[PDB]
Amino acid sequence: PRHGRVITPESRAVYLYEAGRLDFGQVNELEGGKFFPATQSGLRDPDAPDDVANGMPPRDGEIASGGRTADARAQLNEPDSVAHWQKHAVRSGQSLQISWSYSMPHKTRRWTYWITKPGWDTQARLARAHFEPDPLKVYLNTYQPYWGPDADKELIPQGETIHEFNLPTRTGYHVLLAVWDVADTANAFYQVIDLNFA
Repeated sequence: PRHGRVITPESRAVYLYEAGRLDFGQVNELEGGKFFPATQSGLRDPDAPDDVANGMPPRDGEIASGGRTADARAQLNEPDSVAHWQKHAVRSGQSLQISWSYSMPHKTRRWTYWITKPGWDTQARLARAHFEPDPLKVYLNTYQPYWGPDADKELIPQGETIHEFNLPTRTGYHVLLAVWDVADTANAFYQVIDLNFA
């Protein structure tokens, strides 16, 4: 089993796990096509030409479950109007440390962090139109090709991945979408994090 999630601040799925509403596998398998916000499969990686081409990224309204809708992971896609997601109290400019944990981590091309626009329709199901077209932060692994002799050390996390950046200027409810792109598969892991800005 190949697993990844954002453990802190607790992702939406982690909070559902703590409430007994998702099991451990489910929280760690929000896996769909990489290269959000693209809406098509078969794209090559813009930085790494030998990387495996993407599968179909999650459609609008299925972003929070990573395109997973056959089981209780579907809960994740409910709008805040209905789910009243638990939201982390945050402030504009605040330094935020993100921690990923894993089981049997994949060879990784990048982690990307996307942020909702000021004025997004906060009561809707999540859609590409809600997110800033430019990522808040990207961490790109440069080692290529993914089958090169030093690939395991250069591309595979050996423990929790810890990222830190400053949140931008916002008020009210916002979503930070954290995405982990796998170099040698079609897929990425999708971890929505719910925020409440002073």
